[PDB]
Amino acid sequence: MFTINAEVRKEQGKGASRRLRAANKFPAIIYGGKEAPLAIELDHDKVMNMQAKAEFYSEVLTIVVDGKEIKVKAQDVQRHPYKPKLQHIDFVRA
Amino acid sequence: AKTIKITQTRSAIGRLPKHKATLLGLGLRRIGHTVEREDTPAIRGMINAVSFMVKVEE
Amino acid sequence: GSTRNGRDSEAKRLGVKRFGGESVLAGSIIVRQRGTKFHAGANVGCGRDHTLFAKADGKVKFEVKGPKNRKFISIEAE
Amino acid sequence: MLQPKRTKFRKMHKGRNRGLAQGTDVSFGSFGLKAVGRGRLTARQIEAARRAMTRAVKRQGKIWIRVFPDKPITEKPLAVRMGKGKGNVEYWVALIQPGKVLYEMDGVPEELAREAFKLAAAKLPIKTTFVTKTVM
RNA sequence: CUUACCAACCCGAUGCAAACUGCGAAUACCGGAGAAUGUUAUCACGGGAGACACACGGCGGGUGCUAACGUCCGUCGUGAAGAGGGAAACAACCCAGACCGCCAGCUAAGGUCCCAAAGUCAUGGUUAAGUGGGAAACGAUGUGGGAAGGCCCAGACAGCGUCGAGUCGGCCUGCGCGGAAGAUGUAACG
RNA sequence: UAACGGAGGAGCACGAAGGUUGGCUAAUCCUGGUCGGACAUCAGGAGGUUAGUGCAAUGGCAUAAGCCAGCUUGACUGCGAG
RNA sequence: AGGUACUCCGGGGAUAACAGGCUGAUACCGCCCAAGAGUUCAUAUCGACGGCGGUGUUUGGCACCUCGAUGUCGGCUCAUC
RNA sequence: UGCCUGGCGGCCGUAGCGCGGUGGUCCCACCUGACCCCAUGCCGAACUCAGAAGUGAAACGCCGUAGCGCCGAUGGUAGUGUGGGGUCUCCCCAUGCGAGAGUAGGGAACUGCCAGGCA
Ligand SMILES: [K+]
Ligand SMILES: [K+]
Ligand SMILES: [K+]
Ligand SMILES: [K+]
Ligand SMILES: [K+]
Ligand SMILES: [K+]
Ligand SMILES: [K+]
Ligand SMILES: [K+]
Ligand SMILES: [K+]
Ligand SMILES: [K+]
Ligand SMILES: [K+]
Ligand SMILES: [K+]
Ligand SMILES: [K+]
Ligand SMILES: [Mg+2]
Ligand SMILES: [Mg+2]
Ligand SMILES: [Mg+2]
Ligand SMILES: [Mg+2]
Ligand SMILES: [Mg+2]
Ligand SMILES: [Mg+2]
Ligand SMILES: [Mg+2]
Ligand SMILES: [Mg+2]
Ligand SMILES: [Mg+2]
Ligand SMILES: [Mg+2]
Ligand SMILES: [Mg+2]
Ligand SMILES: [Mg+2]
Ligand SMILES: [Mg+2]
Ligand SMILES: [Mg+2]
Ligand SMILES: [Mg+2]
Ligand SMILES: [Mg+2]
Ligand SMILES: [Mg+2]
Ligand SMILES: [Mg+2]
Ligand SMILES: [Mg+2]
Ligand SMILES: [Mg+2]
Ligand SMILES: [Mg+2]
Ligand SMILES: [Mg+2]
Ligand SMILES: [Mg+2]
Ligand SMILES: [Mg+2]
Ligand SMILES: [Mg+2]
Ligand SMILES: [Mg+2]
Ligand SMILES: [Mg+2]
Ligand SMILES: [Mg+2]
Ligand SMILES: [Mg+2]
Ligand SMILES: [Mg+2]
Ligand SMILES: [Mg+2]
Ligand SMILES: [Mg+2]
Ligand SMILES: [Mg+2]
Ligand SMILES: [Mg+2]
Ligand SMILES: [Mg+2]
Ligand SMILES: [Mg+2]
Ligand SMILES: [Mg+2]
Repeated sequence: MFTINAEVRKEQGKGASRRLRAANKFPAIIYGGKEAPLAIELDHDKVMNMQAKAEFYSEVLTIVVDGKEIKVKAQDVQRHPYKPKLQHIDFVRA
Repeated sequence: AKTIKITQTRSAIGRLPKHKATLLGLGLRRIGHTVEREDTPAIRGMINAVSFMVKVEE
Repeated sequence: GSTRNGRDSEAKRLGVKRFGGESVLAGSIIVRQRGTKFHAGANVGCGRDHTLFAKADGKVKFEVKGPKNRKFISIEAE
Repeated sequence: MLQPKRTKFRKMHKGRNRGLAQGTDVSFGSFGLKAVGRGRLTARQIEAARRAMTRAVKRQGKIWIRVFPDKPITEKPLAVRMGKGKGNVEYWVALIQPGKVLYEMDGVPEELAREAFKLAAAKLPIKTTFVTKTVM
């Protein structure tokens, strides 16, 4: 039931990622299977509320990116060192 | 072949020695001085090193 | 009071004298070292203090070889 | 008062304290007291906060200290001039960077852990925040 | 037999190190090649020296109290030996290198209400403290913004079953408030 | 690359502890074994240099630079590209 | 190898003693948390273990001003903030 | 040409351990003797010599198998050269370089020369 809307990233690296997080988004990566990895951006507030539910880390999620639906599992999460924020998430294709 | 125009926009007083040497290699002598150089990767690298104090007219 | 320290020895100016690709004459010292951090390869000798020196004229070449992944210095005839 | 039982060397360079912390997750209990600021924690401070924590939960549950004061600090005595060698070791500190989990608690309700950690934070020279275990 | 017990080893989990390293940059340095630019800026030899009390500022550090307009190194800048403009005044900060003349023009840092040259400029917000124009832990229905949550016409919250529309307290965040006592005279925006 | 900065050493030893040829491989523990014990010598196993290096520390060392033996005086004289 | 308070010359504020300055470890004065004392009761009054500041008043650190001279402790007189 | 084996190399853990299986015509190994060449600070254990009855048990080779070692992205993070900024013990912005660890995953080596056996 967990659905996440995302956009493909058009810029990567340190500067682009810090600009994302200064605009209330954050980067993430989808990998696994045989498809190439896909680098995406998520809205920080929406995902930070969802991941507070323990089932976020156990269920199969759906990431809607450019209309297409992708089934994934949360694999890794980088949290801010001391703020209640998210820096990055790894999603493995399910 | 193709050339570009480069103008010095800030002073060279107190810059790093490498930066002064780069302004010398471009032929720039004073604030507002404009030179015309061939457009090569070596020239572009010199502009990149002192890009904070020069401006390019393509 | 006073200190029980305050001693040191003179610096020995060890290290690499000729880097990879440099053209050298026979006899040229390539590296000064304590023990064989670098080992002698082709056309290179190892002195009594483990100095590596060129035995022929040519270009310095560093490489990792052998079962222990050891670093060797050789001279490529030019 | 924590302090290494023995050390290779008696005295240590002042050094600096840049960067973010390693060890930013509640790893042993369910609740933690996390550093938000940067600084030094003396062994006396670590112990004053431990005592306040422990008395608040009536010695129930379990408490972990995630930091250890392994850096010796020297001082020159009063009325002594500059020079004549490094001063004498006077106390021990732990270097704290933002994000460092300092204490952890388990076996008590969250409301009581919050109150116990509040009394402890009042003994510490660095700003802190209450954290809970996360599943990932 | 039992442990208030202590427990090494090993296994799993968590940190720390100038004198730890199964990893490992950026830069810097050595060498080669190529263009453009630079009054040979490079090297050698010879004639003449001065100098061997340095200072502050940035960055990386030892020492000291991550005290000193302190002290000791590394490296860059300026002063020294450098005027002009800015920082009220202020070698060492910011801008910038004065061959001479001009009652011409454009800019830099920094500025444009009056002292005092130039916007009492335009548009959208915030502050009510003269905050701006001195300071901490910590304290607080100050006020702006944001994302959630609880309860609620099946009548909430406050007041006293009544009453009829919102209410409650967390989180994050902008600006402000208290914390804040000194000596000739306002005297901590020149 | 400095400080009355932080830590340790030297003012020798060796005609073999030098040369060379041939050979060899450590610590520690476990088990069994006369006196014999925590620890002697023996046997097997685990281990893999955690040993060793004439003397500090660092860099080295298995092709050992570590251990053993035979023969020896190159611990030679004059020179020396670089 | 020593002494010089019987002393002397050339120099230095390149370098100490006084006072100023910078600093504020120390000192002094505030504050925060609240273990407890206070019959009960943390906060009438004290406030342990620890935390944060202010002053420039102590003991000090430094060696920037003065060594071609800026006279000392105390008393007296007169003060001023 | 294919299979198997021996020797000398390249390469230096994707190549090493462990576990399980498997091979003797040849080759290899153990093996059989030793007055001898030679050997044991004792011992034909080892070295050495003379051999070929036995066995693939050990060792070795080959095959299998992720319990390990090992290799390992993408993305993010740390650091950092230059220029600029702040609330300046520490950071932020523009630009360039960009780890380590960890994750997905990979993975039971590959190969040259000569020689012998077999088909
Ligand atoms: K400096
Ligand atoms: K100058
Ligand atoms: K004001
Ligand atoms: K010998
Ligand atoms: K010998
Ligand atoms: K005399
Ligand atoms: K006398
Ligand atoms: K103070
Ligand atoms: K002060
Ligand atoms: K106060
Ligand atoms: K004087
Ligand atoms: K008075
Ligand atoms: K393998
Ligand atoms: Mg950057
Ligand atoms: Mg040395
Ligand atoms: Mg450092
Ligand atoms: Mg070059
Ligand atoms: Mg001198
Ligand atoms: Mg000098
Ligand atoms: Mg100097
Ligand atoms: Mg500094
Ligand atoms: Mg310093
Ligand atoms: Mg100074
Ligand atoms: Mg300073
Ligand atoms: Mg002078
Ligand atoms: Mg000037
Ligand atoms: Mg001026
Ligand atoms: Mg002026
Ligand atoms: Mg104009
Ligand atoms: Mg005007
Ligand atoms: Mg004000
Ligand atoms: Mg305030
Ligand atoms: Mg007054
Ligand atoms: Mg120097
Ligand atoms: Mg020097
Ligand atoms: Mg030998
Ligand atoms: Mg020997
Ligand atoms: Mg007398
Ligand atoms: Mg005199
Ligand atoms: Mg004085
Ligand atoms: Mg004083
Ligand atoms: Mg002076
Ligand atoms: Mg000085
Ligand atoms: Mg004076
Ligand atoms: Mg005078
Ligand atoms: Mg006078
Ligand atoms: Mg035999
Ligand atoms: Mg077998
Ligand atoms: Mg990596
Ligand atoms: Mg295998």
